[PDB]
Amino acid sequence: AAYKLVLIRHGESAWNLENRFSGWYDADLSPAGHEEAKRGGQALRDAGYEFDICFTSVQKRAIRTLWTVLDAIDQMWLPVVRTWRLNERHYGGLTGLNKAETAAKHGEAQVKIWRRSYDVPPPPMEPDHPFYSNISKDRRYADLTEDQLPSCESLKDTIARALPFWNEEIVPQIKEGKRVLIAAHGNSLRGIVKHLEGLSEEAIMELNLPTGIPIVYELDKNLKPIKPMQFLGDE
Amino acid sequence: AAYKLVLIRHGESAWNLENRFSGWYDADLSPAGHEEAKRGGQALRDAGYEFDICFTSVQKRAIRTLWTVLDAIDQMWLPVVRTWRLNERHYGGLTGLNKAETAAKHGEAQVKIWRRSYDVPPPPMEPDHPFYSNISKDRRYADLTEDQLPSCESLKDTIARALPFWNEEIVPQIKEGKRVLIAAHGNSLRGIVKHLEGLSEEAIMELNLPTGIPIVYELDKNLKPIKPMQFLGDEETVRKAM
Ligand SMILES: [Cl-]
Repeated sequence: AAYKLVLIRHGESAWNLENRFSGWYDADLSPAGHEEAKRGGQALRDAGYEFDICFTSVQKRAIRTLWTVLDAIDQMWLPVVRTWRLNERHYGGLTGLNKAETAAKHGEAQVKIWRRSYDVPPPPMEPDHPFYSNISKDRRYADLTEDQLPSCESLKDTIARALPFWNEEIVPQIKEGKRVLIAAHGNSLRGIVKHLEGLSEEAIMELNLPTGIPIVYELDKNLKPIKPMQFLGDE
Repeated sequence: AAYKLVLIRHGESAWNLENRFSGWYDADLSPAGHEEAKRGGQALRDAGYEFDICFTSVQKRAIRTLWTVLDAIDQMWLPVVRTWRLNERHYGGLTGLNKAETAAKHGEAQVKIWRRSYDVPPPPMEPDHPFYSNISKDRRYADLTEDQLPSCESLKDTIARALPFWNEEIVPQIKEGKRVLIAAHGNSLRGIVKHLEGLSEEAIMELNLPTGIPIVYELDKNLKPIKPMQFLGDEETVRKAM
């Protein structure tokens, strides 16, 4: 095909193990997630993948997964661009909560909406929340305007802020023939998947992308996939 | 105190104990150089340093030093800019050789001239050299013009291609009040120290920049240092640097 694009969701995080909604909280990789990232990088190495530029979020689970992949493929010299627009969805006031206890307190129907719905946001992260200053006052977001800084996001919201970056910064690299690697998060990667494949809201709601596994797209000149996404790794 | 600038030479590389000229060969950190970078990162975390943008070379020994520092200070999210203009000197045909070997091949006379001189380059790395294709045809230098791509560099040549990047790319960030960290190499950092401190050619060649130790400058509004460089670390590290 004209273009090759590779996506990778971060390896397993420390809050993935604690069973807590992370969102914008900056959880690090677990030791297993570090091994998953090292596996995905080895798979790309074995397949002889070359990139020209990498994009990632401002969240260390994604950045570290990128790093681990670039060390595995011996391409640590590549230019890397970070943007909050590739962040995980902002889980709002759910951030830090245990997911089982949240289902216990709110019931299955409400937590299913928050987790799996396309356009219902979680409750806002207000100033009394224990991660308010940790996240909303983090200086990595100093340059967002008041309207850009979310207190919560639905999946639709997350896509609405990820796609302008895809269109303004990523697509021009792809049309140059530069080979792009994007290391990010399930929900921001889903914006790109949905957009590349023209998926409906119901179909994007059903797709889950595994942590730490390279996803390869072969795109034609209109940046439309010429075949289904392929995962890289052993059997 | 208009501005705070932090420079760090890469932690000790795998070739240092072999006294071998790595140059543009992409050697990694040694175990000890990774510990140096970790200690520098912990020294910066404990002094509470915050940065807004980082610059580094295209060589892994410097990039890994930066990643280790940023992990330690929990600032992995900062923007990082890599450039070949902050690379180590290109040692030309001397790349890959140790000092004994450079003398056997080139003779003591030329070897001492290349070692002592600010502006006599080493011999070029020609198509028969073991590292020719490895460096010259590495994709990371593919954007350089035929004239930009060095085959060998004196220290003057290295300073000549690093200072434009300092003047064009880094100075403007410092004047916008961005707190800069530069993780690079002894010889490219020499360009910056020479320039900041107005040092002579002889003084910049004698100046040791230790591996892996954060070097803090406080600059006035003209980017001139208000005091000597500060080596940042614990007593043992500072005592070895001093
Ligand atoms: Cl980076």
